[PDB]
Amino acid sequence: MGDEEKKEKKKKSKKKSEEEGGDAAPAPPPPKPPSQKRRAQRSGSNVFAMFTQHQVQEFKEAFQLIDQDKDGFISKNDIRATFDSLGRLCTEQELDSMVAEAPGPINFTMFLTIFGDRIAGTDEEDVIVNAFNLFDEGEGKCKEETLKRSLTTWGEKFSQDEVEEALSEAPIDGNGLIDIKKFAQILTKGAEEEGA
Amino acid sequence: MGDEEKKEKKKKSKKKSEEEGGDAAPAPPPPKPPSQKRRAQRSGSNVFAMFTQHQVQEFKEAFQLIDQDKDGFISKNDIRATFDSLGRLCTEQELDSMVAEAPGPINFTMFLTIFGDRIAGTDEEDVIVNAFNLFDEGEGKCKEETLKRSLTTWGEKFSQDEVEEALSEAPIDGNGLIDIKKFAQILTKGAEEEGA
Amino acid sequence: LKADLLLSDDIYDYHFVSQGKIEIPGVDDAEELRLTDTAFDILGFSHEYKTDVYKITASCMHLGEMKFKQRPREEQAEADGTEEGERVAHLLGVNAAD
Repeated sequence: MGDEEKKEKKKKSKKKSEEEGGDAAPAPPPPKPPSQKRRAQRSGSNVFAMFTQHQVQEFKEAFQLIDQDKDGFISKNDIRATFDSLGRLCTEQELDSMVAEAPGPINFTMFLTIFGDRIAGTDEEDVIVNAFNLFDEGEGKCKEETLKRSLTTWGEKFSQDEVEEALSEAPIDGNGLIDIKKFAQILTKGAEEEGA
Repeated sequence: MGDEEKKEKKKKSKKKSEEEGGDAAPAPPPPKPPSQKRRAQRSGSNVFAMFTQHQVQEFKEAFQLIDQDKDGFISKNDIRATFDSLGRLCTEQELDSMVAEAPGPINFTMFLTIFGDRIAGTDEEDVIVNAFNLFDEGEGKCKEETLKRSLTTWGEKFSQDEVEEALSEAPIDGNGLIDIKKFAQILTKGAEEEGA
Repeated sequence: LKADLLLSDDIYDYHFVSQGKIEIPGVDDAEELRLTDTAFDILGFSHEYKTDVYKITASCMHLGEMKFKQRPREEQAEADGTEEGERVAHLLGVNAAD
């Protein structure tokens, strides 16, 4: 008595992180008088566009397609056949390193969780998109010359090659850039075939 | 025949108050078979469709911190371990009614019938708010001292321990008790700490 | 008998939990009937007639079979795992629905 909770929960851990990769450590709250454990909450969540809507989901639904032979557990071969369905393939050693970014069995448990934490790298849509928006003087179009003056000089200084490569693909409406559109050419819903 | 449907709806049944009286005494409860779905149906409800497009992203966005069966499940054992870290005390008197809305095989389809039951609950809004909301004649708030009168008078004469704790806890916005918010704080919109 | 006379056995049951199965201190449900079947034998009741009496008796039982506790949609009580009070009306010779 004062027991039938604490006994029963030892099942929980078996489908999830506690075998599969216990970096994310839990803490069991209750001492024998149970009304005390109410100081154990997970307080606080949302930062900004954390799981970027156009990116995150349309992947998990596609688990049935990565999972080839239908067991939940992706081998390097379940990958190997499916990249052969997309278009362009990467080699084994390339995919083997990727697999080794995870601790072992890339299954529904492992796959989702590794996806879960990785949010850092790219910048959010509004942030990139606001960069020449905040720069125009009263709303017209920003001169490709000042873009070409700043990149090469006023900050980190990119190379002759790096710059004019990234320059070329530019909707240059008459000496100015169509800023939001080239910002879309930097980031939007588009490019495939790169993982996973 | 019907036995079978209610084998199914024995796991999925479970849902809603026969062992209501956990801490407080055993009351004359609700009860049993396939007929009696229709005045288990009371007020407090709202029903949505199966496909979400990206309305409920939040389960794929939050899942990470919370899991049990990462295929896509929670089972009878989980409540006894994660809820510890999400809110209220669980006692042995109230176990199955603390777990009440959920002690069945909650697949996505029956995750919809935890969601619809956030909008049903234990006599939500329609009852829980309006209960005091219908006291006054206009934009009211419940007239505190007359509320103290009825708590000592009306039928089941209460005790002092309740009242004093209630008084230090009373959200008296200026000369009468704001019951509508002392109730509707558990939703409205605009914060992000506990509950879950 | 439990098969012919259609009886399931749920324990506490259905939709929302609670009790019983009111147990009886120190008197056994099995034996006392055999004491009385021998009593009927002494009065004179032949074998089929003892069953036909025990039949109308069980017919009053199934009219209820109000186990374990009371119902929501009515008001009423029904019987679990279905079979129900149809079972009364097979044992009479009248229609179940009425």
